[PDB]
Amino acid sequence: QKIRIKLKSYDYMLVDKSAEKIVKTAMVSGPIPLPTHKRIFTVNRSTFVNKKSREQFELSSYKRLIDIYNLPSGVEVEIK
Amino acid sequence: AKESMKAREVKRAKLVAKAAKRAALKAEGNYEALQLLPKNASPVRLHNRCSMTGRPKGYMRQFGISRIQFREMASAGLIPGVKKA
Amino acid sequence: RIVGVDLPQNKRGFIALTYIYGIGRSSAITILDKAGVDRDIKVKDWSDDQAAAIRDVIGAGYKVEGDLRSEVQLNIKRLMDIGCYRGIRHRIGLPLRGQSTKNNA
Amino acid sequence: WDSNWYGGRKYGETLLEDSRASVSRAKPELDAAIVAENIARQLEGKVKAIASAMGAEGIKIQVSGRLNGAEMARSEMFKEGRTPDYALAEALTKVGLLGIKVWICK
Amino acid sequence: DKDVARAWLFSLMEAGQKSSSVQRRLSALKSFYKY
Amino acid sequence: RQILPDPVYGDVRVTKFVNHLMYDGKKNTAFSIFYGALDIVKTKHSEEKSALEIWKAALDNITPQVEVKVPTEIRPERKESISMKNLILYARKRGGKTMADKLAAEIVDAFNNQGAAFKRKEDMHRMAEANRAFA
Amino acid sequence: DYINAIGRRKAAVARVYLSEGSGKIVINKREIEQYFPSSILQYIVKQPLLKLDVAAKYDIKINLRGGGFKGQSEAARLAIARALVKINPDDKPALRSEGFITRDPRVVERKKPGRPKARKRFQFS
Amino acid sequence: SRSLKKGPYINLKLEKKVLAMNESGKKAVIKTWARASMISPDFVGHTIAVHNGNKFIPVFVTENMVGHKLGEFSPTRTFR
RNA sequence: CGCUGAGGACUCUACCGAGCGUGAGGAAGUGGAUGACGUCAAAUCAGCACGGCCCUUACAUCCGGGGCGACACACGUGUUACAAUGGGAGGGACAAAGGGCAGCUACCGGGCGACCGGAUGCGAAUCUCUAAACCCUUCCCCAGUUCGGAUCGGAGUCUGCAACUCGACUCCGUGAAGCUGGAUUCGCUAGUAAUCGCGCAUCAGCCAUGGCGCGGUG
RNA sequence: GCGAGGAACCUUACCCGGGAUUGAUGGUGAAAACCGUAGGUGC
Ligand SMILES: [K+]
Repeated sequence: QKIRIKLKSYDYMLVDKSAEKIVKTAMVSGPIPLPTHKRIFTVNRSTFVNKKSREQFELSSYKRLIDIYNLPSGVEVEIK
Repeated sequence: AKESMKAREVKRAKLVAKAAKRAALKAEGNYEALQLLPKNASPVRLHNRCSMTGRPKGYMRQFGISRIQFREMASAGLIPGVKKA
Repeated sequence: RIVGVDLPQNKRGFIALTYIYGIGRSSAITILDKAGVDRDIKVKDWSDDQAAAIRDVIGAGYKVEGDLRSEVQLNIKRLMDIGCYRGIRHRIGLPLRGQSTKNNA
Repeated sequence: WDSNWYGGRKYGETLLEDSRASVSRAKPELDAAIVAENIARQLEGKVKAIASAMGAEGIKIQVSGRLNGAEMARSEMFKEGRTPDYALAEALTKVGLLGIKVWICK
Repeated sequence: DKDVARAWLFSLMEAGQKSSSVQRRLSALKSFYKY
Repeated sequence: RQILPDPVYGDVRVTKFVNHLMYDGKKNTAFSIFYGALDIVKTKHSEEKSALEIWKAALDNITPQVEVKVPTEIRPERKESISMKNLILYARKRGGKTMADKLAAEIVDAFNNQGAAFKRKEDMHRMAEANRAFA
Repeated sequence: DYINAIGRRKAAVARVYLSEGSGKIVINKREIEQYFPSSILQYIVKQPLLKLDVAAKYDIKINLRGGGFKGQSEAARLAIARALVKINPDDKPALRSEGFITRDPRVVERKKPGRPKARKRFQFS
Repeated sequence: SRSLKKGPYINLKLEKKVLAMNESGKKAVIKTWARASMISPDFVGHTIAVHNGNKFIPVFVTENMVGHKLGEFSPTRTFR
C-alpha cells in the first residue's frame, strides 16, 4: 500500500523546497531526482529581416520521486 | 491585425466545432456525402495565429504566440520558467 | 539475337539483359529468376535451353523493343492531340511534372 | 517572473487569460516603474527624478525623440550616480510617442 | 555603380546629374589606383 | 599533435604518410591503400632490401634541399612534409588501375631515381641555383 | 580478486574489471577478436599491457557503451591503464611516458546559430 | 493519383446537371467552376464552359478525355 | 529473479593550476553570453503601437474560381554528380540528442513497395520512434560504363471537400548534360576543416536539397 | 534558402465575377447569399 509522489516544476530550488517540506510533513524513501527535461527555443532577434542574429531561451522541468511506505505555485503533483 | 481575419478565424472555428457528422462520414466511406458539407466546416481551413496580434507566421504551439511576441514576454519575464540562455 | 537485339557477349545476364529496350536492372533480375537461369552467367555461356527459356519469359509479358516504342509513340501522340495541359507542354517543350522554369531548363 | 503557474506543453490558453495609482494560479522614488509612469503622465500634461532618487546608488533616465514638439527625434541620457530595476513607459503627446526608460541601481 | 575590376570600386553621388558626378568620382579612384 | 605509431610497423612517418593520403577522414581506406602499395612494391622489386626501406629511400631521393623564398635553407619538418606531399600528388596525377598500383609504381620509380617527383625536385634545384647571387 | 577502473573518451564509457589469469579479454560478453576485428583497434586496446610487459598475465572484462569504435577503444585503453596503475603504483611513470593515463577532453563542439557548422561559415560574397 | 478505395471525384451538382441534360435530350452549354472534377463517360457529347479565372473556356468532351480533370482543358495562364 | 547499492548513469552540494621562465609531479583553457560612448535621415507604419494625411455606393466586407508556381533570359545561395580512396549484392558492429494522444506503436495477417487491417503498451529514465560512413566475402577493370539519375510514359499509396494549374511517397520503363571546370572568388586553423548518418520547429499533407541541433570517422 | 520556422482551398494582402451594408423542411445557387414553410496589411 505504498504511495508514489511525482513532483514537477520549472525551478530546481522550488522542487527541492517542496520535496523537503513534504518529507518533513513514518517510512519515506529519499527523493529520487529524475533526469531534468530541457527545451531550447531559438528566435530571431529582429522583427524584420536579419536571419543570422538569433537569441536562445531555455525552459527546464525538474522532477522528484517520493516512495512513501507505512504547495507553492508552479509545482505539479501526481500523488498516487 | 485586420480584425476581419480574426473574425474569419473565429467563424471557421465555430463552424468546424458545430464535426460528429464529418467524423461518422470519414469512418464510413461516404465521400459523396462528405462533398455536401460546407467547405468552411473542414478542419484544414483552420490556420493558427498569434492569440493577441493575429500574426499568421512564426507560430509557436507551446505558447500560442508568434516569435516576436514570445521574445517580448520572455525578455519581460511574463512566461514562467522561460529564461534567457 | 534475343528479340532481334545483339547483347554484349561478355557480360553477366543481369546486366546484359538491360540492353534491351524495355528491361532494366529489376526486370532483368526478375526475368532471370523466373526463367531459372543464374544471374551471374555470361551471355556467351548460356545454354541453348537457357536462351530458349529466357526468350519465352520475355515473350508472354514484358512489352519490349518495337512494341514498346510504338506504344510510347502512340501515347505521346494521343496526349498531344487531346489538347490537354500536358499535351501543350509537350508540344511547346517545357516541364510538365510541376517543375518551375525561369531558373533551370 | 510576473506569472507563477506550472503550464508545461499547455501554456497558450493560460497565457492569453493572464494577458487578458503608482502600480508597480494553483517609496515610489526607488521603484523604476512608478517613476517612469509618473514621468510619462507629467509629459502628457506638459527627468530632473535623478535628484529625487539620489539614497539610490545610481539612476539613469533616457527619454526618446519628438521632444518638446520638435520635428526631429533626439535621445538624451540624463545619467547620474554611479550606475555600472528597469522600467519602460510610453507617453502619447500631441506629436506622437515618447519613450521613457528608467534604470535604478540601489 | 560598382566596377568588378577584381577589387571593388564603389561610388555614390546624389544629384540630378548623378550618372556624371559618380563618373567623376570613379575617374578619381581609377587614377589613384593606377599607381 | 600526437601521432599514433603505425599498427604494423610502429612508425610515425608511416602514420604521417597515411594522414597525407587520407580523404574525408577515411583512415582505414588510406591504411589499406598504403599497405597494398607496399605489397606490390615488394612483389615487383623482389632486391636485397626491405619493403619499407625502399619507401624511405624513395622519400630521401625525392626530398628537396633549398627553396627560393632568394634561395634559403629548408627546415627538416617542411622537407619531410613536401617530400610526402609531392610523392602522393604525382602518384595521384599519374595513370594506373588502382591507387595502390599507382603509388607502388611511383615508389619504385623514385627509388630507381627517375619519375615526375624527381623531375619536380630537379626543376626546383635548377630554379634555386639560378639565383645564387641574391642569397 | 577484482580491480575496477573506468575510462572515458568522447561519448564512449568503458568499465574494466581486471583479475589474475592469462589472456582472456571479453568485451560485452564477446571475444576481443570478434568485437574488434581490426588489428589497429586491438593494438589500441592492448597497448598498455604491451608497454608494461603485463600481457599474458590477466583476464579483463570490459563493458563499453556509447561512441564509435575508436572512441570505445581509446576509453578501454584508458581504463586498462588506470587499472594497472591501481594494481601497481610504481608503473605510473612508465604509463605517463606514453600518455595512456591522460584523459583527453576533446568533444564535439556545439553548432552555432547563423552558421552551417561549428566554425564553417556561409559563402559571404 | 486518387486512392482507388475512395472512387473517382466527380462534382455531384455538375453530374446531376449533365444527367438531367441527358434525360431531356436537349443540347446546351453547362457553365461550371468545378475545375477539379473528373470527366466521366456520362459527360461525353456535351459542352462544358469551365472557368479559368476570368472567362469560361468551352470544352467539347470526347472519349479520349474520360479520366482527365476538367481543368486540364481550360488553361489559366496567357503567354505570348 | 530475489536482489543490486553505488563501479558507471541521474540531480545537487562542495572543490580543484599554484608560475623571469623552465621544470618535475599532476587529469590538466576553449566555445558562447554580456557590447561604455560614436556612425549609417541604415531596416521595420506588413509583428505591435503611434502624430499627420487620405478612403465610406468603398482603399471597408462575405464567397467561388484564378494568381503569388508563367519564361527570351541575368545575378546570388545550395543539392547531386562527372567515378577505382568507386558503384552494386550478401553478412557483421558501434551514437548522442530529441519527439510521441489520435500521436509513437510491441506482436500478428495482406501487399514487391509506399501502405492497409486486427491487437498491445505508453502522456511516458517504465512503452515506442534512432543509424550511416566502417569491417568481411564477391562482381564490375577504365568505358559515357554495373558512373550519373535530369526529362518523359504507365500503374499505384496516403493526406485533405478537393493533388488540373500546384503535393509527398512507392513500383515498372526511358534513360539525357556531365570526363574535375578560364579570368576571378569564398570559408576555415583541432575533435576544427572534410565526410557520414539521426532528430526537432512550423505542420492535415508537403515542394525540408532550407533553418535549428546531435553524435560517428577524422 | 531574407520577413516566410510549411502559398492546393485557408493563409492572402493580388485578379475576375456573385452577393450584403454604407456600421424546421423545400426552391435557386459554384459558394456566399436570396425566396417560401467603426474598419483600412491605404501613404
Ligand atoms: K494549415
